[PDB]
Amino acid sequence: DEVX
Amino acid sequence: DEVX
Amino acid sequence: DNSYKMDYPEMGLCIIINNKNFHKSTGMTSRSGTDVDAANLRETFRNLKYEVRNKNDLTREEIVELMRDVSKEDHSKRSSFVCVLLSHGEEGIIFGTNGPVDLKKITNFFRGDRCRSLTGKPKLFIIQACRGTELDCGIET
Amino acid sequence: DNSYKMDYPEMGLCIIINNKNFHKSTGMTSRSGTDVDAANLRETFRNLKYEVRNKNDLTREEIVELMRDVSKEDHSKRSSFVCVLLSHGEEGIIFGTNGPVDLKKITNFFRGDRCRSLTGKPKLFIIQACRGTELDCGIET
Amino acid sequence: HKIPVEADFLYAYSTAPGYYSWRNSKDGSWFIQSLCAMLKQYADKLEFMHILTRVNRKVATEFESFSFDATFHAKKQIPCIVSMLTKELYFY
Amino acid sequence: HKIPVEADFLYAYSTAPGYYSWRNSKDGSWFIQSLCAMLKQYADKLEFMHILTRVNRKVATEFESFSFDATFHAKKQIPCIVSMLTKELYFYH
Repeated sequence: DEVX
Repeated sequence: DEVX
Repeated sequence: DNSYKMDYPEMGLCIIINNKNFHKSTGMTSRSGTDVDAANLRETFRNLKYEVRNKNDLTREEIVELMRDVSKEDHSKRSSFVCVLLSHGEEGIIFGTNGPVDLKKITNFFRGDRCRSLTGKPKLFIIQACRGTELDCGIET
Repeated sequence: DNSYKMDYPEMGLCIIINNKNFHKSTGMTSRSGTDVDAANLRETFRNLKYEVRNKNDLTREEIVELMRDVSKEDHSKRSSFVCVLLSHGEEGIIFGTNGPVDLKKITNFFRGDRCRSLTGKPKLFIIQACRGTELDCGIET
Repeated sequence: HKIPVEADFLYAYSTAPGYYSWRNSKDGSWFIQSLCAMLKQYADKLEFMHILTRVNRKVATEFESFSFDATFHAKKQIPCIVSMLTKELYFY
Repeated sequence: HKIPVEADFLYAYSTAPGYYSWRNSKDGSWFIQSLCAMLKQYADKLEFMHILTRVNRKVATEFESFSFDATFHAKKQIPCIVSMLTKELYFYH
């Protein structure tokens, strides 16, 4: 999981 | 007619 | 599981904030016609079985205090919550009679972590206010 | 007249802008996993009978040029228009590979007065991008 | 086991971001006039987003400003429905 | 005789104003995963706003972040449907  |  | 449960004992509150007259410092005009809206909303939401509370000409401090207080009520027996704001505005902002307040300040009182008896229930904010000063000239059909 | 007419000869275009690799002087990270989204969207919209165009790693100038050119096409025989943007963002902004562009600049090309062959037809923008840097901690249910 | 703290809100704005919103001194605001009419007609039948879509159509099609100032004359409005709802909403 | 120039747009945003949006490096973004799943399951039946409401529930309920950084861990997301549409939208005729 990563953020944009 | 009037604006808010 | 696709529709909100609306058969709690009460539909919920419908708070109507109706701001017509503004302090000179604001530079804002009187909002002729807004009492027609406030009366129409009170009748419409009464027919939907909401507990309507109308408030007139609230300062920005009174608006925040009213919303804090409502968010601290026990809504456990209510299906939903409705707030109608009739005022001047700009993008992200609604006017008290004496100046602007961020809409996010009002709605934050009802976040799922801050108003636990409304967690999972629909929270409806109906906003009659300007969001800026652009005009839509339309296009002929 | 309650539903849009979707029986024109073509459903319409589905433009997918898939930005994965950003110039490292922007400070933005590579968007691992975005090709999975782009392929999933291409298949989903192919099955809805849209004419899908996938574009990858567009600069901000390339995004604006693409959208201008698409809005200059004759959409008279198409029911609708879909644009999917997969990128980094902040509130109101989507990133080209080389920097930010206002979302309003992109969508303005399709206004009812500026893209006449889409007037009255639904214009769908699907936006996978951040809108700021707040995190939602959630509330237990 | 959690939901987002911003879930289950709906913001029914009278106008699009950046725009004025119109109010008639005799009849009330165009949006609230339209919202109350559509709730009165359809709240026992239609889901709320569909009622609000009919409000959008009514405001967009049936209203146009009349002003003695040309700058404010013949102008139009579209409301803006912002939903973070997770379920359909029926008022019955 | 006229319609607003801003009418008939729908903006389906992956996340609420001000917030990050989450993407998984193996499976794709939470919002696009959910949007494609709900279109596949419901586009031949439900109106588009009702499909997007199912997307909102899927993102809100089935996803939660996992991070070794506690500051980014156990976080949640709600998408944001912004409709200026004036009619119902069905993807079948």
